[PDB]
Amino acid sequence: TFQVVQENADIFWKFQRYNLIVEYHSRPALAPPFIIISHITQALLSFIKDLLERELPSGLDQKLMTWETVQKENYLAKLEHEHRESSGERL
Amino acid sequence: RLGDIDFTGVSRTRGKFVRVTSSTDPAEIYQILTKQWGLAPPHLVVALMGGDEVAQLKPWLRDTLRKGLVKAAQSTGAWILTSGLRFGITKNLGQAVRDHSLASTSPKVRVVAIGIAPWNMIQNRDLLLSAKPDHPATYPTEDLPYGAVYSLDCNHSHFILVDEDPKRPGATGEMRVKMLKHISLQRTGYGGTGSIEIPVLCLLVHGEPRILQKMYKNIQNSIPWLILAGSGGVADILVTLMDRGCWDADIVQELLINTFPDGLHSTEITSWTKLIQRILDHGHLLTVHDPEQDSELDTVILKALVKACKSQSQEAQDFLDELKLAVAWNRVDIAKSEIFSGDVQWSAQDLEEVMMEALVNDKPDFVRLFVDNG
Amino acid sequence: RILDHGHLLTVHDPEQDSELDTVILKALVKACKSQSQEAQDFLDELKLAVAWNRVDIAKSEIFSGDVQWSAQDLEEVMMEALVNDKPDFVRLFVDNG
Repeated sequence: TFQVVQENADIFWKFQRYNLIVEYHSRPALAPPFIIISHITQALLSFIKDLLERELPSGLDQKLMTWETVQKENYLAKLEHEHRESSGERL
Repeated sequence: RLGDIDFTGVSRTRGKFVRVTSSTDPAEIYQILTKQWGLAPPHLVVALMGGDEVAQLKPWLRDTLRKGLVKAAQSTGAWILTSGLRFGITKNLGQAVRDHSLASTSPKVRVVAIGIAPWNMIQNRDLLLSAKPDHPATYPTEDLPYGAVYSLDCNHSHFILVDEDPKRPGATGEMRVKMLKHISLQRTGYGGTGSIEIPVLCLLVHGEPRILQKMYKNIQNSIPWLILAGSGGVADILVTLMDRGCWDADIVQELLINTFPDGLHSTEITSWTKLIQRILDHGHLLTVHDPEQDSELDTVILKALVKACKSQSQEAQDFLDELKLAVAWNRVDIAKSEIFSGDVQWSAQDLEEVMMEALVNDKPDFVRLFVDNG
Repeated sequence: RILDHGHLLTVHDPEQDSELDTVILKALVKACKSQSQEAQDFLDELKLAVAWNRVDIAKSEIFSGDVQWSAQDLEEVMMEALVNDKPDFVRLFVDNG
């Protein structure tokens, strides 16, 4: 079971690590039992009033979309070229 | 008459322009391009001489041509001289140029699409007539039909708006020819130490018989021409004549009649026949690009340039610019097959500068070739 | 007199070709091409080629230089290729205007 599972376990660990880091993003920086100070501060701020999942300006967003399209075209061209130069296709 | 344009629409972009008359010296416009607008002297100039006809290229051939041109140009800093009007092959070529510019992670090498457009073809010219230096003129982008008036393409970075000459209705063509000739006599670098003569090259895409005089004038100015195999207009005539091997007056007249049934004028037909015969008389300045067969525009460009240079002379120093351009494109096979084939003697002093260029730019194949060649 | 026509005659060699659909499509497109050059005339042969996934035959015969193709002409055939799950013909029509 170890031999068969370890490789999938590593990928599952990375996938879970994403969610754990996302959770740690919004977690207050004060560990319990101190955390009550941060909770009171958050409640007071909510009553009175992210590095991940950011929103970009229109120009930069369009630039990144065009860059993604160019990279996709390059990737597809590379796949097609590797298909043409394959031994079976040449045969 | 200097101003800036702030295109408004799907994509907001800023573009420069300058109004100019057909009697001006092209040296002034080249100087303003190099200095006022900060454009570095190009390492390659590709001028489009078609695509304004009603019939347009198929999307597959259009995409193949734009991809080939952009891929060839992106190695160095190249200029693409087109009529800066949002229509036909020019619109999509400018779109591809801007797409490459946005996705270019290296801004040191820049592909610039210069627009030489007649002032009579501009839609909403009064909108840009303001051209306040402090506040750039606002211009709306509209995809007009064929008609006779077009809108300035937003994807073209710089524009050359030429006024129509009262003498003849060919001011824009004369300006294009003069500008190509003037650019062909410059140096690609800032200083004339490690700089080549700027390679000016023309591309023909479904030409009309009206542009035959301008094409022959360009050929007289000794600048190579590239002909698309499947363009459709005069380009088809030229590729068929190349496939024939020889040209006859009856043959060229028959092909011109078949390809352009609408134009039936005895004087015009005779003039076009003579122009085509004189164009084919050169030949070495003509080269056919078949995207269905080759699809490697850089290779064909290099072959045309080296063919023109070889026809010009046999001296090693003359071949130097073509060899340097081949170095800049990693075309070691083409260089070995054409430049370093028996005819041209090569001394170490001649090859020292090209060795420096190949060594600095990380071209191991050319380093091996030069070490093996003296 | 039969051989005088010729374009309506086509040879099927099962030892060589053994692809009857391809030969049928070739004969029909040959007859249509001999009949006329208009795009609307080629429409039925193009639709039949769509129905048989003969993208190679269509590209080699119908979409080869001679016949002009407008978007309005190709809209119905685009619909037919898109509904019937013919990705090759979708690619061909998108690439052809």
